[PDB]
Amino acid sequence: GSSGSSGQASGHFSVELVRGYAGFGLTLGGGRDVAGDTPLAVRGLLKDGPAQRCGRLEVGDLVLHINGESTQGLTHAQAVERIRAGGPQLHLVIRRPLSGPSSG
Repeated sequence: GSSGSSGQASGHFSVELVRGYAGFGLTLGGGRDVAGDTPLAVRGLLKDGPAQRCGRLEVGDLVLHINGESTQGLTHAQAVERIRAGGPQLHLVIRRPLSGPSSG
């Protein structure tokens, strides 16, 4: 197709990890479910896992896309799939929300 061109203040970042052992040890909470519509966001981090170690992913992070694919139509089960099928390398688009730092 075409290489394309990206911006600088993209805002969103990608996540690169290496299959540690039988998965990445990353869990997601919420997402688009028939019992409710919620924005996909990391839930639990497999202790001593590739996700927690990296520190790039934390509980609460919001997911906008995955493996360069639009999740606007991918459910909690559809998203995970793309991840596993992604291959030996994981790629997820996470964009931290806009919040203020706690002060005393």
